[PDB]
Amino acid sequence: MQIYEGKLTAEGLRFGIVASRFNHALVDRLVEGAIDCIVRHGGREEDITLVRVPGSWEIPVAAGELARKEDIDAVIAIGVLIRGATPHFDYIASEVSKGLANLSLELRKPITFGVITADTLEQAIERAGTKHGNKGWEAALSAIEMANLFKSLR
Amino acid sequence: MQIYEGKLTAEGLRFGIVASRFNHALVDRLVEGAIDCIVRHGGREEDITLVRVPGSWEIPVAAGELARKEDIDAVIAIGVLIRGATPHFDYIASEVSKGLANLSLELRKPITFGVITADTLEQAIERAGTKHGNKGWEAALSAIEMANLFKSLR
Amino acid sequence: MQIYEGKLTAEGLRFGIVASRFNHALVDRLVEGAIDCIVRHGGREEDITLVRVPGSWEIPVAAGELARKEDIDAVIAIGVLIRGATPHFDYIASEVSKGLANLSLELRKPITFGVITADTLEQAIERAGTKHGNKGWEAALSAIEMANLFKSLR
Amino acid sequence: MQIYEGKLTAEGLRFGIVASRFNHALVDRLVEGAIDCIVRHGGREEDITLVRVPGSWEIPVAAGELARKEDIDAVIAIGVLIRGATPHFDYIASEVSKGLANLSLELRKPITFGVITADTLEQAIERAGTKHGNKGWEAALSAIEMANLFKSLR
Amino acid sequence: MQIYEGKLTAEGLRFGIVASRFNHALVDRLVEGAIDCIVRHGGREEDITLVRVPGSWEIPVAAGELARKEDIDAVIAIGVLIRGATPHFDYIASEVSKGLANLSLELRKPITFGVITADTLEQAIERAGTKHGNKGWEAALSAIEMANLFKSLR
Amino acid sequence: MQIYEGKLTAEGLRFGIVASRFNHALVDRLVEGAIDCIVRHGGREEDITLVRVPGSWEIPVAAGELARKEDIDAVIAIGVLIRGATPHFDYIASEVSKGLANLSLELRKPITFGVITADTLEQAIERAGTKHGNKGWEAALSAIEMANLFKSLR
Amino acid sequence: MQIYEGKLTAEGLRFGIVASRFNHALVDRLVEGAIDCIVRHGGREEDITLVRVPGSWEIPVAAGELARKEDIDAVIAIGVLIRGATPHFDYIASEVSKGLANLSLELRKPITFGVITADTLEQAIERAGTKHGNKGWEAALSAIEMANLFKSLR
Ligand SMILES: O=c1[nH]c(NC[C@H](O)[C@H](O)[C@H](O)CO)c(CCCCCP(=O)(O)O)c(=O)[nH]1
Ligand SMILES: O=c1[nH]c(NC[C@H](O)[C@H](O)[C@H](O)CO)c(CCCCCP(=O)(O)O)c(=O)[nH]1
Ligand SMILES: O=c1[nH]c(NC[C@H](O)[C@H](O)[C@H](O)CO)c(CCCCCP(=O)(O)O)c(=O)[nH]1
Ligand SMILES: O=c1[nH]c(NC[C@H](O)[C@H](O)[C@H](O)CO)c(CCCCCP(=O)(O)O)c(=O)[nH]1
Ligand SMILES: O=c1[nH]c(NC[C@H](O)[C@H](O)[C@H](O)CO)c(CCCCCP(=O)(O)O)c(=O)[nH]1
Ligand SMILES: O=c1[nH]c(NC[C@H](O)[C@H](O)[C@H](O)CO)c(CCCCCP(=O)(O)O)c(=O)[nH]1
Ligand SMILES: O=c1[nH]c(NC[C@H](O)[C@H](O)[C@H](O)CO)c(CCCCCP(=O)(O)O)c(=O)[nH]1
Repeated sequence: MQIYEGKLTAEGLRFGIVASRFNHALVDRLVEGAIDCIVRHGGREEDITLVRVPGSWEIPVAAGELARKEDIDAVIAIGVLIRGATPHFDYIASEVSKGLANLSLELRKPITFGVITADTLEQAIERAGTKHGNKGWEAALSAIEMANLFKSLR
Repeated sequence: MQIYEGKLTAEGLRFGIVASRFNHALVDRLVEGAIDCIVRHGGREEDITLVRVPGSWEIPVAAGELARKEDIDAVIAIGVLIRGATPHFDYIASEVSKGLANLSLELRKPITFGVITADTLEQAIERAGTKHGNKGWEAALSAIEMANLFKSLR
Repeated sequence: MQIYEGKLTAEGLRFGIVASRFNHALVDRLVEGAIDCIVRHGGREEDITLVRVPGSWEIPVAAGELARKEDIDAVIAIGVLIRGATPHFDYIASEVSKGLANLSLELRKPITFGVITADTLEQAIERAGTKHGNKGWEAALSAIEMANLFKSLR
Repeated sequence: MQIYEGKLTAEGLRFGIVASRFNHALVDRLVEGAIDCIVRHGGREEDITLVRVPGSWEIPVAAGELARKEDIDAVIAIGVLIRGATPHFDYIASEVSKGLANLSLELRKPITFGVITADTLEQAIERAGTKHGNKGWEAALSAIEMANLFKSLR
Repeated sequence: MQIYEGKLTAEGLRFGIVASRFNHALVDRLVEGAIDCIVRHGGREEDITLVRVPGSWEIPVAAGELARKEDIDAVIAIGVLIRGATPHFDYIASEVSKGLANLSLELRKPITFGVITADTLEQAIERAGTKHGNKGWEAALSAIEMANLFKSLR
Repeated sequence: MQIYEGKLTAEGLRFGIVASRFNHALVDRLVEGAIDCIVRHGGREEDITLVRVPGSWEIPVAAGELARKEDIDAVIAIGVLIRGATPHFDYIASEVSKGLANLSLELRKPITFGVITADTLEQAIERAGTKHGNKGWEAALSAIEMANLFKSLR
Repeated sequence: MQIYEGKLTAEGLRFGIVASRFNHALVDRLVEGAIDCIVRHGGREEDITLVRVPGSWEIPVAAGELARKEDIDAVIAIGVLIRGATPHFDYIASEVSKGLANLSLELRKPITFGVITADTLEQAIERAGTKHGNKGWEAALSAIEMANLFKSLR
């Protein structure tokens, strides 16, 4: 059987992070986690490119530019959506996830999902460096694995 | 670390606004907010191109034409959807959001979302220049930031 | 500020109407409304091309052919979906709306939405020339505006 | 006014049917209905190409191959989805309907929807040759009409 | 009609920020927002003077010193009050707001209110960079506008 | 950015404490806390001036005299108000807090708030050296910080 | 400030794993996770020493022997305790945790805790490679970090 997998040492890997500003008190923790995951897995912080955008809505178009860079091995999308009184959350969450996934397939490059899509503030806090971990760390770790995998698969 | 971000001074930026007429008593307030945001951030009103369409349904096709203009730095989509008795709201809201996001990725240009998708009239009024702010102002401000960001990112 | 808008006089405009036969007792009223709107706004009935198809499912593929005609300025999609006992309604309504919107963006031509998506028969009757107006008339009026707009925007 | 429509005599028409095997005790009735509809409307059974696949999930990829045949005038998609305990039904139903609709627009050829998407076994039986008719017959009849229409429209 | 208003570009403006330490985990987010608002609107971080004090109670006396500086164009008061079991919250909230407003009128200089006065922890988190935005950003933006306005009004 | 802050070593600082006698069994604990805080932070007890007055009502007029002393760096107001059966508590609490805050702004000198304003006896005990700490210690610590801050700010 | 931390690359590190057999269907998944974590972080599987014991009760005495090996950098304790009808769970859980912690302090070597202590079977399954992750992976990852840290700290 042929087996392909990615290891988790990030030496020489170069990452793009696209992080929105809406709910920044939480997003900022996700960004801390993603960078820490990269660095302590052997990646250099100098090999990270961070792009900030207003909201989750704007993440895909920026990610599309980062993912097209030949010297970016994977992109990590970071944002925090918390449902309000209207259906607005649904439409933004739907479009951010679809855009990112579509870009990954079109550009044949990993784009990992570190966007929290929570019903409540409490759920968002839980997933941004408290009791349920840090979604930025998770998405960074995934990006490390996928970039490594792609060294032999792509 | 490389860091890219957009500032919020709008000097020299050129914007497209696509605004629907359904629910115009509210849309009109969103349009006032978007223009004011642009102007008081240093953008010239002369550098704004405003396109009117019948409903949110028609916003994407018009935005597609504006976004293709080489001298438009970003497009701001403005509309007001308020749920009625049928599922019709769902299908229009889904298509307007998908079209705009798809156009942004295909044309590699920011298109911001200033379309209210409310369950009730009250929710719509709240978001059109009353207690929950002005969604047109928010989407304009996002467009200013994204246009600036794109000056170095794109 | 540059301002683009469509007027509502239909002189010289040429329209495609795609109308399904499922629920024809109601669709037929929508078709009457769309034609009347066009004619009494100055459009010639001879400049209308009417295409009939079995159900809403089939509307997109036919509209795709009409919208590709160089001598059609806009297409008006007309149909009546009424929810039954199963989720079938959801999947047809989703695909008809997505197809029409996608075609409009791909062909860069207005395609307006005059498809009723009702939960009940009563809701459908209300929107087909009774208490809530005539969705065909509404979609025709939108098509007139968009075709006019596109004379300067496209 | 120019009027295009398809008649229902199937003489000389050639059809592709893609039929899944999941829930075959019902699918098989849909297949009987579709063939009967074609034959008794004047089509030759020899002009029917039947493709079998495992489940509704696999219907689109096979239909995509049939629809690309120059000597197939329309494709009829036949399957039976019945909701179980999980959301799995939703994702398969969503993808089968979207794939078929997308293929029809991309290949500019009619692909009709004879896939039952039922909440219960009873609903499925009702629509597979019992009290609510036969969805295969319905989709075949639609295909006849669309193929005829396309002789002048396409 | 004579019309006076402030624009939102902060070039050359100099701001005083007085920030308390009680509830610092939240205040610190407010401070981040206020600085970011200033900087990305064109203000220089070097033109910001930040004064820290123990609690909201102490904000006025420090703001009084900052507002008296000839080279400070506006002061931004930042703090977080969260109601406890006693009426203590009421008396501190009343005195901080009255002191700041009184100082502004006496010194004829803008002092903006970025003090959260919440009944619950949750409300405070909402307003400190999560779902209800960032009160520091809001008060900074107000200070930019008022300083600009005062260039012609004062 | 210019940053001003006060450290917490109290060497050379001179404090005024104004302490009321109503509820003295609790006030006395607040006074013990304030003195201890000052001394163990390096302040000399000889540099403390303690003024006693009958009730919280009388605290402001005495504090006004202490705050005017050139050799007093900050004043600490200490008292215990516990609500009784009438609104009397409200009027005394309102006037003590307003007087102290007003004096601080008028004399441009820190006056910290160590007056408990409790609804119940239990709440008062909690805040006077039991489970919720010692409000005198808190107000003393604030005074240390403010006096230090004022060495560079004033 | 001096800062010590461990990175997460496991190159050259040597680990002891002590895994009990009670509830092995779950323990076995924890063991898979711990090994995978080690290997894909750069550790060699050959550098892992696995010791099996009957139950969680016996884990400490075996870990005590592994931790005393000069060529073991850290020990990972793996087990699954699920509460039954009696207090027995409490006493075993108390002694396993105390023994491991005591051994770590006495031998001045990291011993990480990958023992599930669940009230229900469901909770145990959740934490053994399903919805709440894999406690073996978590404890392995901790051991990598601690072993690295101890290269400079110990
Ligand atoms: O990342 C985000 N963004 C966001 N809205 C802003 C949006 O992403 C765009 O920036 C904006 O629409 C302009 O394009 C929000 C708010 C979504 C919830 C709206 C609450 P409501 O339904 O009560 O109006 C979020 O939680 N996370
Ligand atoms: O921007 C819009 N548009 C709109 N409908 C018009 C639509 O966008 C098109 O213009 C029309 O369908 C013609 O294409 C509506 C109404 C949607 C709710 C319908 C109520 P109902 O479900 O009770 O029929 C809106 O709220 N905001
Ligand atoms: O325009 C339409 N079409 C339609 N079904 C036919 C469909 O559009 C296709 O023609 C058919 O599937 C063949 O392709 C229907 C019926 C949809 C509701 C089905 C009820 P059920 O869920 O009880 O089975 C409609 O209301 N409006
Ligand atoms: O045509 C189909 N297919 C199908 N599942 C099989 C699927 O289509 C694929 O063949 C399979 O997933 C392999 O690709 C099913 C079962 C769907 C409902 C699943 C029940 P559950 O949610 O209880 O698991 C169906 O009803 N009709
Ligand atoms: O900015 C602040 N300050 C503050 N108290 C400290 C106060 O501002 C002074 O620093 C102190 O009184 C010394 O002067 C608090 C606590 C207020 C609520 C008290 C709870 P309680 O009523 O249960 O005692 C706050 O939330 N935010
Ligand atoms: O510091 C104080 N002072 C005080 N009352 C005395 C007041 O401050 C003056 O000393 C007095 O009014 C004379 O000027 C009180 C009592 C206030 C509550 C009154 C209870 P009642 O409403 O039941 O009459 C206190 O709790 N703490
Ligand atoms: O790792 C373990 N071990 C274990 N019991 C065995 C024990 O660890 C020793 O091996 C045994 O006592 C012999 O020393 C158990 C069972 C504990 C719950 C007992 C159920 P009861 O209270 O219903 O009797 C476990 O869940 N996980």
